[PDB]
Amino acid sequence: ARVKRGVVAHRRHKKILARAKGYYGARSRVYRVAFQAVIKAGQYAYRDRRQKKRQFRALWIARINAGARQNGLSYSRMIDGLKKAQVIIDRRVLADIAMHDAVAFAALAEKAKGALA
Amino acid sequence: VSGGGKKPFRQKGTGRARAGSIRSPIWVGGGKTFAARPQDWSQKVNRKMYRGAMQCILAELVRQDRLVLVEEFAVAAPKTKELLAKLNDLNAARALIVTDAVDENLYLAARNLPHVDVVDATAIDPVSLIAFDKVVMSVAAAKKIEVELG
RNA sequence: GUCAAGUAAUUAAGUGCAUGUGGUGGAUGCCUUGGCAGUCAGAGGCGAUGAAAGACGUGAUAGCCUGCGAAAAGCUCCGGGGAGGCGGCAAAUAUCCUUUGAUCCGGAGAUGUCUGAAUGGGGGAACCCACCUACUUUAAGGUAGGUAUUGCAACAUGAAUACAUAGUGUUGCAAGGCGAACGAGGGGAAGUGAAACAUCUCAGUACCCUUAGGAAAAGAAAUCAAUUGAGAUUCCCUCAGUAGCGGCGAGCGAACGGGGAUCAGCCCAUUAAGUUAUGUGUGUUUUAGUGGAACGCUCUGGGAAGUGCGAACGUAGAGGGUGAUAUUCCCGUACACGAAAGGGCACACAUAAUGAUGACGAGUAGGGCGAGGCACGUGAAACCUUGUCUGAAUAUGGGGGGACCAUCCUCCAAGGCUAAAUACUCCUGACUGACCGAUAGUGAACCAGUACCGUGAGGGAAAGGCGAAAAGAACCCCUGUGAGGGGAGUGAAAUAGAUCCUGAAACCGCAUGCAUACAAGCAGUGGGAGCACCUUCGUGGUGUGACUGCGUACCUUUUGUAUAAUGGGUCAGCGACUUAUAUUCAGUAGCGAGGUUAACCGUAUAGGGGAGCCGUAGAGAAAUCGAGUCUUAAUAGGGCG
RNA sequence: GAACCCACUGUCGUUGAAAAGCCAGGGGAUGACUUGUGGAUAGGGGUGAAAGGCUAAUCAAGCCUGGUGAUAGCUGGUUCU
RNA sequence: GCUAAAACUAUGUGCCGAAGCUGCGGAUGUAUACUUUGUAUACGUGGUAGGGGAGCGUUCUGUAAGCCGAUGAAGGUGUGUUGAGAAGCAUGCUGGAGGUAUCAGAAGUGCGAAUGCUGACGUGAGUAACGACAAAACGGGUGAAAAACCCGUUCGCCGAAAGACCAAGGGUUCCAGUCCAACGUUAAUCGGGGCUGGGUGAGUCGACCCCUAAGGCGAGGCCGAAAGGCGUAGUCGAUGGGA
RNA sequence: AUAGCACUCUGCAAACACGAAAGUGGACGUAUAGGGUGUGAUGCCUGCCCGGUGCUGGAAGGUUAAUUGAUGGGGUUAGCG
RNA sequence: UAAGUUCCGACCUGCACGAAUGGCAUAAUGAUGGCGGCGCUGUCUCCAGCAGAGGCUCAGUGAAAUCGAAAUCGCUGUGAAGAUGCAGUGUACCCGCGGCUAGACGGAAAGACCCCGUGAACCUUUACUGCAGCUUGACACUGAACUUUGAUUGAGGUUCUAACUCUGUCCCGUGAUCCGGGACGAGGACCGUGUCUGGUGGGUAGUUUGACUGGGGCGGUCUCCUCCUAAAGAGUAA
RNA sequence: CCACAAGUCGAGCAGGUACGAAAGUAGGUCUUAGUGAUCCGGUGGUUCUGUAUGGAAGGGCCAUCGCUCAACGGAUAAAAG
RNA sequence: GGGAAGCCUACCUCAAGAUAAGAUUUCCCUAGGACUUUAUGUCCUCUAAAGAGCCGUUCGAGACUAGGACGUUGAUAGGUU
Ligand SMILES: NCCC[C@H](N)CC(=O)NCCC[C@H](N)CC(=O)NCCC[C@H](N)CC(=O)N[C@@H]1[C@H](O)[C@@H](OC(N)=O)[C@@H](CO)O[C@H]1NC1=N[C@@H]2C(=O)NC[C@@H](O)[C@H]2N1
Repeated sequence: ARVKRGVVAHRRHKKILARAKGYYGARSRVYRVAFQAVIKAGQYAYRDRRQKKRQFRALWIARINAGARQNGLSYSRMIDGLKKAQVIIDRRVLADIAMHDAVAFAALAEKAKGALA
Repeated sequence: VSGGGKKPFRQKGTGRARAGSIRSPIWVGGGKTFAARPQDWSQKVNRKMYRGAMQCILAELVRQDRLVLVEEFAVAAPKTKELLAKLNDLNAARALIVTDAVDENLYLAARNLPHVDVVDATAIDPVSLIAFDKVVMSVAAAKKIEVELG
């Protein structure tokens, strides 16, 4: 029962090379190089699925800081005021409002100042 | 493998990977790493286990109605068509026939029929009891099988 | 309108990615006039009447292969067969042959150059040189035969030396050489293991030498056993990894008894069984061959054996081929017949020979010394063989029963022959494979032990596939009457067009879209604008990716590697925990205080075969006891149960 | 001091024209001389005006084929989820 | 970059900050109850050497005279889709004859590394080099094409060899016609290249022959487990003697 | 390496070397010859040591091999008990 | 010599000259070692010009070792401890050609030095254990006569021929320096060979020749008892 | 106490004994070092075994002897550079 | 306030790829249709300037390049005088 490896080996190599599409030079042509590139891409993606949440929260915080400073507060004081006022709107929605609706963000800042008073 | 007696090149200094024979199993055209030899594939079967399996097979055939008992089964001439007509009227066109003794005319008539075989009562085997669609057994053969107790 | 400040668009020498279309290369799939391993039945040799292996020649055209030998792809006779043929690569042409019987197949004859045991002498194999006799020619020849050595026999001849002998010659007979494995005999290692090494192991193995047969060797008790029993030799299962041997290490390793296979005894001087030749008779088998059943329509298609419908044969539904998958198209298959002539085997008779220079076993048994073989390494070492020195009794006698003695039991050495069961495969025929399918399987599917390498012994490759059929591309055009291509034509298909099925990857082009010439690093990843095409018009698809956070390959080896520590230029194909036996444990199945057969027989996975093995009792070194036993004066105590 | 036989110095060459050379100089050159042809000595052996030199570009034990798939407490490698 | 700090000491309010904790969705292991389950609760799920458990694919055997297939199999190449994964399924193009469910059974069953083996092809790079520094120039001819071939006129080099012979060794390379793919370190009309046809004439040259050296073999013979060693009579053996 | 020097062995079937043996070289030679060892033209020369190892010649006391086999001690049993 | 670790001559506390493993000299000789001088010069101060052959450009042919993949800068620091690739920072538009060798711990050869493996080979010897060779005695081949002497036996001496030796002469096979047979001559129970046995035996052969260890070697150590190190149970290393 | 092989302490029972009037004490010495496995053999005993049987040889069991095996868990009977 | 061969200038050469790409003088180009993607928009037709280069003769410039001079309205090179 002699077994020839050609068909299955070719399928596996072709699948790896297909996942390596778009890479530079030997990384999209040569199996030994392409296989390392795919694994490292997977490792990077696993790490960056965690990094993405941090980066987007940092962006929301920066935009909220800009809005609060336009309304006469700092970010930390505005967050403290909202907590004391019991408002539980999260930073993603707060930054969306800060970017797209200035009047509503002004109202939120006024509520935060009123609670801080 | 033919040849391969001498060391292909010296151990050190050439820059090659070290080699001891051109018939190494690593090399193309070399020996097979674990060369096969003729093997015996027979297994031991306990006498009681074989008899029990045969009894189970016969009982299951009776339960599934694939065993057909007939008082007598014989043909008057070594003609295929006569046996074919007999099997057709028995509604056993694909069958293993079991007889107390195999008549020469029956053997000759059954030789060329596909899906039909004829055997003696002392020559049944578990594979043939299962492979054929039906088993047509004469009463004398059934009693001999009973005496043999499966 | 001018100036100023600010800020878009616009380039690609080249490059990246994606897609399309190619080139190179020959993977993959499918295939096979080639290999691998067996079963059954035969056969087991060829050679001085010149072998194995070769050289040279032989054809209308003749290079190689095959055949053959100056009578040269062949001659004669007999038999078979009945429409074609002049061997293959390898077409084509010419001469031809053939129903007055060709080619072809089988049997028997004829011819059969040179070398090679080579044998008239010599020699660097395929060459050089001869002698004698008979016949024939007239010129410097031709035809036929003889001329090696050794051994044996007969005859003749014949020294020192008188008889003789040695020696010499002639005639007749025989031998030599080659080739697979198995047999018998003469010599005989080391690597390795002992975790070193010398005893020991490896192992009487590898190798060298001599020499048979279809088998060989052995064989009919101076043998075992130990209720006085068995009854020649050989092979298998068990006894049993037991008893023993062993720097008591590593290891080596029986026998008795039991179960099977096969069975057989006969002789020593008027001389047996048996064996071998020859001749005759009978039987069987083998080497050519003959006949041999039964299918149509329809659809798809280049082509039907495939679809649909309905028939026929089957003692034939094995297999192969035919334009795709056929019981009924072809060759065959079951079955029924068949031999001028020759060969093999069996049986019977007849004649030779042989058995058979041998008539009961003396330089023998036994002993001292040194070695070898026995599972047994000097050991308490019996028994067998003998290099050396010795040396009986001879049936009122002698050998053995593992130091030795006595008693008992058993056998008769110093003379022979003998089938079967057993071992093997260079070969012949038939059949088979959970064996390979061109990097596999033989080194070799193909002009392979070739090409090539070496002074030589020796080593040793690569290389399969057009198409069903050559129908292998007439003719036109470019070009050098080249190569190559574009048309035309053939074909189902020509991107099947000649190193031609399929046509992967590395690697190399061309075309289109986007990005890219102020910006520093494992080349990605998470975000993300713009552009091009598509569109179900979007919260959509495809390609690209300005700008931006993070981010020093993989394997191995290490306390620890981005490491400037190892390995990899890349792709494709191959490449490493197997097989047999024994043993222990787990799972599962049968049977259960029982379970199970081995060899072997067996128209054979069945059914027989109970010898043997494991379990059912332990204690003790052992004799012995035994649910106990050992220790001890102890019934105490204690150890194993 | 030419031929012939050697090989003391230097540059070049070192993937060479060459697996030991070219060029410029150098030594012997009637002798213990150089050389052709054909022979003898064979591996623990041969041969050596002696360097462990030479014995077919191989020498503190030639080459080939066998024991043989020697052994390696060492290094490397060991394939899908 | 920072000086009544963005430094140091003390005190206080907030906030940022991890794969820790919480929220939402999903998978899996163990236990406890449901007195079948595949439903709830609780507690777990980083891992080298290792140990245990469960699977995917590949070749072959039976199931299979079955099922799929020229209305197009395997293989190749794209696209879409499914699962936790090894992987599966469908389909466009190419291809042109095989493939094979399910459940069992056997293994030449999975490659990136071993300075692994075989073939193909890259980088270096159109880079080094084109083999004695005796040396070339022009006119005409042929030819598709002339620095290299032919003819002619000049120039230069060797001349104790770079000329003329023999032996050894090689084996057709010799001569003529014809061709230029490969070979020739460039081109080539040329060639020691391909193809076709010719060519070697002996009493006196050489070999053969007669003769012997070193040495080889060796009837008998002597010696040795065998193979074999040596050697007498002889017989070969030129590098020497013989018209 | 060498001419020269010295020591030593060898009476011929020489010592010595090759070989398993037969046989062969030494040598168709014969101590003015042949082998081994050291020194190294020539000039002048070459001192002391025999305790050690070796070699040569003595000696017949001690020790010691095979071989030979005197004695002593056991095993077995006719018999006596 | 301006300046002399070399050279020449001399001195003698010669680490550690010395007489055939020769001592001290010695004419001639040596591609032999050391030192000095004349002449001469690109050896040099210090290089310049020129000739030929490459280099460079064009046309034709067309290699090599290497190579995980590359979008392949400097500095300071960090870090498997000497960074193109990490951190901070500086500089820098894209691509050739002629040169160059500071780095890529550049290429080349699984370091030859060092250590390790219960590895190898060859050589040496008063390492161990065998064997060849040489040698001793006993028995055998091996016999006959006289004699003398030692503590029944042993030993010795002198003759002889008939076993045996002759690489001595003659004859024959025989055309023959082998061999065989015959006849002599000289030897002779010696020599020599077989079995056993003591001695000798690097001629030859197989092997052995420890470990710990701030590398290895040298030195020290290797088993047992007591105290401390030993951190108030036991145990605990150099 | 301890990987194993080993090592250490021990009340109490039986027999025989010594010293004490007796209750009693004594299985070496105030304790902890003064040591060597296995194999192979020697010696004294023994109601074991005994290759046909009776014996015997040999073996077993109990007691005891022979290692500076000191590289002291000791690779060989036997080894330097 | 003074105060050094030291620092910045000053002297020589290079220098706007100084992407912050600077400044000054002078010179050149001013035409019509169609359409939809109404825009430095896409196809037509007509125009080809100032200059730069190819090529040639060359150099006190040069590996190739680059740089300088000249090309008949001419002394750029060779020749001639
Ligand atoms: N629009 C464009 C048009 C352009 C215009 N036209 C001009 C143009 O430009 N034209 C180009 C021309 C193309 C090309 N140049 C022509 C060419 O090449 N001819 C080659 C001619 C010679 C050829 N070498 C011969 C050859 O090889 N024989 C083979 C050979 O012996 C052998 O094969 C192997 N294995 O070795 C054998 C295998 O058994 O088979 C043989 N052969 C067989 N055949 C047979 C068959 O089929 N059955 C039966 C049996 O007879 C078979 N054997």
